[PDB]
Amino acid sequence: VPLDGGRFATSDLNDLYRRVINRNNRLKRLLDLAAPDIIVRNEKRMLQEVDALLDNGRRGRAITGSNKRPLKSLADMIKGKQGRFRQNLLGKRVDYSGRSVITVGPYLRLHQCGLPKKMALELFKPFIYGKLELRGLATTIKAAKKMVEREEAVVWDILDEVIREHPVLLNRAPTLHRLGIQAFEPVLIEGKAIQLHPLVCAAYNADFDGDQMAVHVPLTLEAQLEARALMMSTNNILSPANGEPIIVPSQDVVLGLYYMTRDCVNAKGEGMVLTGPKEAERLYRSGLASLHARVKVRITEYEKDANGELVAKTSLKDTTVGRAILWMIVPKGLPYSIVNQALGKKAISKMLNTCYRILGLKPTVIFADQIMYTGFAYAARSGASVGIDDMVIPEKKHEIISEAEAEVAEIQEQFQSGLVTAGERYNKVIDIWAAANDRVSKAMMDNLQTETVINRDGQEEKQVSFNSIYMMADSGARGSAAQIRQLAGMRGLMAKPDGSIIETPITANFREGLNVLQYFISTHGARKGLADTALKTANSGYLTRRLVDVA
Amino acid sequence: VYSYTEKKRIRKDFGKRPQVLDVPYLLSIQLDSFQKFIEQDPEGQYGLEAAFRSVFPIQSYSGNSELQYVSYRLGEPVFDVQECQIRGVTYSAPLRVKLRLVIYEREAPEGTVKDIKEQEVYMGEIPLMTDNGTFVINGTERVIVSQLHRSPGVFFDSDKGKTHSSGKVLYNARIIPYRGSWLDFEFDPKDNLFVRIDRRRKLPATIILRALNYTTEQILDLFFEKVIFEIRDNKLQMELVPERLRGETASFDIEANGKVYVEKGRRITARHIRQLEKDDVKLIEVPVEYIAGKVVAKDYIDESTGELICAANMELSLDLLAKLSQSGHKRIETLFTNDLDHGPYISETLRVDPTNDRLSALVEIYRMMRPGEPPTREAAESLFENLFFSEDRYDLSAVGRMKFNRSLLREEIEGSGILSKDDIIDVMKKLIDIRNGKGEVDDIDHLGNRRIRSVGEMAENQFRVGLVRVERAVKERLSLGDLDTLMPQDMINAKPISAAVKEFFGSSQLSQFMDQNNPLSEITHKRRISALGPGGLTRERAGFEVRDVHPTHYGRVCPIETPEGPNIGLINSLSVYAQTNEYGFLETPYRKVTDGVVTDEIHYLSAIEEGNYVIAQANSNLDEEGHFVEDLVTCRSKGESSLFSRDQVDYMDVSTQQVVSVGASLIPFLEHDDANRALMGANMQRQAVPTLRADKPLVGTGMERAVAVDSGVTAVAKRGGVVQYVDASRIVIKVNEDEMYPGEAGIDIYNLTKYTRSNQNTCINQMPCVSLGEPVERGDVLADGPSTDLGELALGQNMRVAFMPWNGYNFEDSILVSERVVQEDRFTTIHIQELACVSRDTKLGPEEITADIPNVGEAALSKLDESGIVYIGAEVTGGDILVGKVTPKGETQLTPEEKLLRAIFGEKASDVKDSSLRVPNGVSGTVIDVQVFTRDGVEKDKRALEIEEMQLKQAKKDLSEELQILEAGLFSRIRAVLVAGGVEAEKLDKLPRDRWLELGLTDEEKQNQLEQLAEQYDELKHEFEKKLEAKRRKITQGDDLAPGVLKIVKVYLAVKRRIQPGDKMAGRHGNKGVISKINPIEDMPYDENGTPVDIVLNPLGVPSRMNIGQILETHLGMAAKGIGDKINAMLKQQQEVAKLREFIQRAYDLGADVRQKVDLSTFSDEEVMRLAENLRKGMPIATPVFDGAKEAEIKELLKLGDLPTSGQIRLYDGRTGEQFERPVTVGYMYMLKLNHLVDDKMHARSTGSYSLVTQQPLGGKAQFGGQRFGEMEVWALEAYGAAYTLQEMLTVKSDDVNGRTKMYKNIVDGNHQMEPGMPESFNVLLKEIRSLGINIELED
Amino acid sequence: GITKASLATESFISAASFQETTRVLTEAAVAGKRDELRGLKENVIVGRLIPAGTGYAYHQDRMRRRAA
Ligand SMILES: [Mg+2]
Repeated sequence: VPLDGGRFATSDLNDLYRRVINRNNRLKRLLDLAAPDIIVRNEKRMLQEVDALLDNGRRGRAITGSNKRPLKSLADMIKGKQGRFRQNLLGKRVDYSGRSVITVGPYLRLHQCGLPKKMALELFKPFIYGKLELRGLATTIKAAKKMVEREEAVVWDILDEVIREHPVLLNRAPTLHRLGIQAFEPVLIEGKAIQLHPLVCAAYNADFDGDQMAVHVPLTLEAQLEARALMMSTNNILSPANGEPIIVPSQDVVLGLYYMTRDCVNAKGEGMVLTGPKEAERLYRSGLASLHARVKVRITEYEKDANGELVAKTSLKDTTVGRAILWMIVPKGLPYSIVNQALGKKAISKMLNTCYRILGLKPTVIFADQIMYTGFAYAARSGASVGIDDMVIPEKKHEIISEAEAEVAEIQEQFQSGLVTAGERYNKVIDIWAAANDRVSKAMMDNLQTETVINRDGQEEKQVSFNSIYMMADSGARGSAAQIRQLAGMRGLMAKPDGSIIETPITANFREGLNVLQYFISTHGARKGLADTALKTANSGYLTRRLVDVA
Repeated sequence: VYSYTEKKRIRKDFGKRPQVLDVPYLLSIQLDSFQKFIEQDPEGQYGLEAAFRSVFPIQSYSGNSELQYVSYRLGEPVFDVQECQIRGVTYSAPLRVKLRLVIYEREAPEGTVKDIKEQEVYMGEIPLMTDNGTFVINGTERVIVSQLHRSPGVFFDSDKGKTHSSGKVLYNARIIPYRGSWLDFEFDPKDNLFVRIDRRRKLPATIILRALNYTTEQILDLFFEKVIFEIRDNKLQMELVPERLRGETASFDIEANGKVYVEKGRRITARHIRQLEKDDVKLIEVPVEYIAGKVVAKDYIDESTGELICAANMELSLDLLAKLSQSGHKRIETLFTNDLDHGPYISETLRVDPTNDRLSALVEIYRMMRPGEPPTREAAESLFENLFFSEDRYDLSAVGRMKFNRSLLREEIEGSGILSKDDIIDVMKKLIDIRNGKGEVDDIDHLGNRRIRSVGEMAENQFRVGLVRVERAVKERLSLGDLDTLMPQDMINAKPISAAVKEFFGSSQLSQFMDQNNPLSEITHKRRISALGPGGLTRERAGFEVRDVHPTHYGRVCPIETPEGPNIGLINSLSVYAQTNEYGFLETPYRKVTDGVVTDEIHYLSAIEEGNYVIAQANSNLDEEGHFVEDLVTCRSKGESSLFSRDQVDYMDVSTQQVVSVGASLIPFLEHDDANRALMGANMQRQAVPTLRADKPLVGTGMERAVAVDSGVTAVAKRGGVVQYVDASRIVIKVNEDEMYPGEAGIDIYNLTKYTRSNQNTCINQMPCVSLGEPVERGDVLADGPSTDLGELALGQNMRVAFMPWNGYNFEDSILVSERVVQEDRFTTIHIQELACVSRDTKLGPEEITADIPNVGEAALSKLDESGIVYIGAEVTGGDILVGKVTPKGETQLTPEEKLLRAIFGEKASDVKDSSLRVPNGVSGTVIDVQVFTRDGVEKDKRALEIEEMQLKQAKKDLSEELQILEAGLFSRIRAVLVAGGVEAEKLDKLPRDRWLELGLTDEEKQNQLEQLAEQYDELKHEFEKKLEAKRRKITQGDDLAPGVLKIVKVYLAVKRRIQPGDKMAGRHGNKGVISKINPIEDMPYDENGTPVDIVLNPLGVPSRMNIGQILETHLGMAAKGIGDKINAMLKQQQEVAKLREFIQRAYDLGADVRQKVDLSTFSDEEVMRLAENLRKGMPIATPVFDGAKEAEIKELLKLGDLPTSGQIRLYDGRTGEQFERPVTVGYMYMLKLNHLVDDKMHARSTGSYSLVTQQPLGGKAQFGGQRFGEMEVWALEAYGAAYTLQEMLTVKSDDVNGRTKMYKNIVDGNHQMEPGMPESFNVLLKEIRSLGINIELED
Repeated sequence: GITKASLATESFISAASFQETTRVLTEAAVAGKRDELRGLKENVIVGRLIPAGTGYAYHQDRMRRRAA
């Protein structure tokens, strides 16, 4: 191929064939001349080194190019991850595609994804050409091309027509399991970023810190019918690994629901009687009564005890205002006890699973959308911040540290007098620091989870707390009881690179801050964890490749 | 006491520990290395002179012909810096070398020569280094990153693993020289000693012992201890050394002098040994069965018959004992072998030794080194005696000699660069010692065994690589032909040296594009330590152990800043105070600790001295006298950290924050975050794009000043004085009298860098900060650059944040942004792009840059002038003409029916084709600058004439102006001088400046300094003339270009990328995020005073990622803006100077026990008002990294304002207008903006181009190409029932070269049919397999 | 083991796609084998309908037409 500016690019096979034809011609000329047998034997060995053309670098060493690199023969054009098989015949590059950053956009229904107008204008170019030519708004196709180049105002309604019931495909780069590619209807966006529904970020394993996704377009009728029947988002709500749903509300919505369904022991308007959940809504938004206050309401729950026929049952349940507000979301066939609790994350996943197994699929998908909407709304209405006063340090911590220091001093004196062994003092120190860490964790949790003390019409009472970090941990909304105690209690005992455990653990928390030595000890564990999470990916991908090629 | 540049925004500080060391000049490693490399060094220690004296003189092969070295000189660069950036060539300098060719006379080898010649030889061009440690190579600015490599010297490394399932340990000593061959020894699982050279096939290590001209007897003499037997006319008795019986159980009763020492059956006790020592026991009779276990030492031949009774290394049997007994060999030599102390590894290796003499060993090593060829006597002898004894092919090193002699415990630090016999002797002895047990293994990750080599050493090595080639060429040429009387130039050659050095600087693994998008980015990319590149390892063969941190990283390498993902722990950066030793080991300071007093003298400590000492901790409280105020200190002695006493301290740490990098030291509250998020924050800090109006850090560390000044972006005054005239382009300083040299006229002129591009297309630009007539001092900032602000680094802007979930729009990590941010235009960044349009020379003819193009109307041609290049300052958009370029077209081979249409209309198609450059789609900006180059022979067009005229007039004007101001200053100084000694006060200004420089005076040095200033004036005008001629010739001369090109037009765009949903914004603690929506003002949550909050983050990101530092930063920022708001409201109505004095002093005296007494009694009602005006946007707060600002100080600072101590204030709601319960944290967080802009990511492709050999679309978005539909996507589609989607996913849409055209016709015809065909790349596979003898075919 | 039983396959394109290609091709060539394109890797490589998902009915129709 002629490069611009009088340069020439060729493959190495031209050089290899040049070599073989040259040596063959030379041998022809030698056989004309009746050369000495040493000469013709040397020439035949040179002609044998055919071997380079077929598979260079197998026998002996590989002849190299002008850049002194082993050039590529035919077997290197077939084999390898750069050969035809893995790189060009199994995975191709495709027309009608594009990519961008992703953003949240919670106003979507879950069967539709946001998409910028410019990406729609680029991907659906020939559909637009055909539609414009059919409507008689451009005489030819050339005029249609120049019309969409000028972005004249009638092209957008044509784009809206051809975008109507036309699915697209969304995909993120580590496509581990079959939920990696899903279909979506588009809704056009006056931006530049793909808006993707928040409930499926768990399935995509996508977080919005700059992750990118690629769009694909199905062209033919069979492909669009496949995208609507199989790969549509509302048809993949259960994991193929196990029957648990994959549309679990993830972190914010579950916090909102957890805050919505609890019970302060004495809030505004406790002990009144409500005549239906609509009255609970009115009593809340007018502000006359709190979101959580124990209130006797009347509700009606429908049960399908008959042969697939709902049967009404109405009574006087004893619940809170927030729960009775949430009850206007649940469809007909579910018993009331599904929303009569604190509504954590396992609880809401089980609620969705029960709705799926009792009602069907359509009410469950509508229930999922309504759940996400109300979760976001009351999470924002909570005002759940996180402040430096929301990390309570238990006041017995330094005393526990002092007593553990006394114990380690005693064991140090015992080994100084030689009464014990080195491994003995090692395990004595390691066990007393383990015991002290456990006791300080107990103290922190018992001072954090339940210290709230409020007074209903009398002396005093203790309840579970609204100390926002405790909500973010107990609700299941992305917080673990093992990632607290690194904010209040001691940070445990870190490990040296050998795999042993340091004798003196880091006894400082992120509220009080570490000093230089403790931080430098803590650095190694983070670096080792980062390296392992970097190098586990290759082994996992290799294992998946082996398994999908054996089955 | 602060300078005038510091009395503007004097930053409030919180550091408790009084630092005692200034932060060193942050680039001194890079600058000092290249300063060593090129410098007139009048001895051959380091530098070019070292390479020359290590490779010159050259002697022909006894041809009496000598080429010898004299000196060298570095020339003036032809093109300076900005010219090299504009044009595109390396900022180099010629290397003129004086060489001498001399030929000796006949039978006078040491006699005098008969002829000399001295010719100044040009040998290539070396690139030079700008004054910020950056090289200019091909128009760009490249940095060479220092390498971390395994040290030259011995290594007694073990194996230490299982590695055989034998459960044994293998001690494999290894020698690495700086230039030469490796020499490895290792034991085998059968504990025999081996050897290998350069990782070849194994050999038993006796071969080199013999090859060192040693026979068996001296080998066993050196490597074992003799045991001597004395035939006392009977019984074969043996003498004794009492130590030899330790840890043994003798089979008999050890008895002598009629005294029982050891019983039979009893072991020889320690007190048995003591009794033997005290009782002076020398010789005993032993049972004859003891000797039968021995191995004989030497050769005891038959003295009578001249025959062998026993050679060396023979186990003995009792009949042979009688045979040596009857031969009268009374003294018998044996060995003291053992199971514990003296292992018989050399003895057993000699048993498996297949050699007998030196020649057998040399033949064996000749075979092992090179297979196939027959052995030869002289070839093998020369090979072995040349391999490890030549100055040529084996340079150990100077540092190699030092470390080798240290690790061998030999005293002398300096010796030969080649290996002698004793060195291998002691290496063998110490390896045997380690296998026995006395001795310790070494390790690789310890930083006492890894050096740091920088651009000086690598450039020196590449230069030596060039020189050996040119020396071999000379030795070829000097041998042949003639004597001659030839001139010492034609045997030398420039290209085989300049080629080597240019291939180093041009494309190594280390010379890369400098990320130039932040002063911090440049600083942390010049101090980078890489373990990759030549002489090191690769990421595909790097074990986890070298990736890990090590206890010897404390203050030599930052442990928390490292690129994550593909290569962690290989690109570790460098600490703040971490210097570099003389040899190249890393070094760090410590304060000297006396008996109990901390002395503020500084001692630098290397990597191996830091173990034997005891090092205190920088967080140790001391009370005014250097005594530790406690009775204990948390020291660190050898890896561990043990609570030592007050007396056993030898060294104290220097400053609290010497454990981190520079990039990670700009994170406030670093001591609170988890190290993962600290890593991500310190890695995202070096990606912030400089915004339009860089604001401040509201909560900064306190070390932004040093980073801003030490990076090269700001312009720092070199001599203090008055500022005389300030443009937006230049700054003129009149210098003070005392700082003025007696010679010249002193004014300074700085020329700022207005709106040029950078390697990442961001707009590096400077603006002045001082005003007219305002004093400056030596070292102040005069011009902030990108991301600087009054000499402080400001990488972003600080905005009001509130942590609350808000209607899903900040779900996972998204960052809701108010419209006030974009309305105030405060995250807007400016980009600058470069567009090139060549004009090549086709075979059909040359293309033109004419304005006339076919098929385009006047809408495109409205913005081109008559020559055809776009105007300066034309608001172009996407897809518009810039450089009208047409190309000739041959025939086009016209076709059916459009032939008939041409017959209908007659509008003939032109023979030219439109191929003009147009603006890439999606961008829009103003054209700021047009550059035109041309080949020398081509006649230039009109626009090139306009540009050359404008450039010439600009250059003449600027040079004339510079001469004008310089002479203005010179004559003002003359006017000041002439007052003294014969004052012409009114007389002087009567006459003009014609003869002021010649007037008489009192005959002092100023009388013969008026003439000095006059000669300065004459030299100034002559220099002006010659420089003007040079500059005019440089402008008007043609520019050399690529072959077969005519002219290049470079057009510069300036986009103004605003902000949009999709951009990535990060905090400082590594909380990234992508903006999801831009709400209006009214919808944002507003607090009780009406002020809308500005960014609504997500709270759930804190307690799982644990970066609790950002919350304390938010609180402290709220306190800072509170004090700024209070002082702004105080300044709103004009109150009083002393009221502001009172409040500012009270704000500067929080809290308890800080440094920085900053009292305002010495400020004089102008600085106070200027300080108050510069403070009104918020009082900046400092926080040194690990010294920190404790929580109670934040509480009382908030209480100084009226803000609540809890840090949380109730926010109302924007839309409903009701109240959020549970009041929410608000405050001022410093927020960045990374350059992962969305519009640089988003792209699509309907039907673009296609690849040539395999009909597939192209790569990513540069050539408008589609996405990679990976193998895993195919698995996913197979998992569903989707079949047709896969079929069109890999046949119609990609490769079926008829199917896609049929698909396009079907789609635009409104009928979504498909027609499969067969994939093209499969057919290519069919041809590739069928190219062999593999007949593969389809059949039915 | 899976990496061993993933190579004793009757199809040879399904073997040559995932392993060292040289040995597979040479053994197939001396064998003179005849792949029938039954699995999924083969029909992906030649780019016709997968005999698993939606294309199962089409492939059943083709087999019904074949040899009948
Ligand atoms: Mg992510």
